[PDB]
Amino acid sequence: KVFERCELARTLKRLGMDGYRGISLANWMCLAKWESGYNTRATNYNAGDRSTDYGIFQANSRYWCNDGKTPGAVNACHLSCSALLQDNIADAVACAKRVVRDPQGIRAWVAWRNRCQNRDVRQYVQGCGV
Repeated sequence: KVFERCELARTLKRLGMDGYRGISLANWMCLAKWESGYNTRATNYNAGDRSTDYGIFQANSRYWCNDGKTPGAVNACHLSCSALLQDNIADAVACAKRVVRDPQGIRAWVAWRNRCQNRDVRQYVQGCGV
């Protein structure tokens, strides 16, 4: 499923992402936009290390979910990577919450540093009623 901007913003708020571990909703919106373009079925193969990024938040199969074909991988979210490809993003959200519980926080995603950090991210939630 490809979420519309405000539709996603309201969903994330309902799932308790606003201010989770100090991360504003606008930051989560900016992260999802640059990771998958709000596409829940987004998958990305990283030929260099044999891992694949799954879902709206592009969780890497080497650390977050299990796809069985990634060498020396862990499954910190304790989920099959298939779970991160559902139209329902509850699991993808629980896993993203898990990621930011580590010291790096929102920085765990390099895309966030490049496209969101130190920027005016208000535009992502403006007019959504969140």
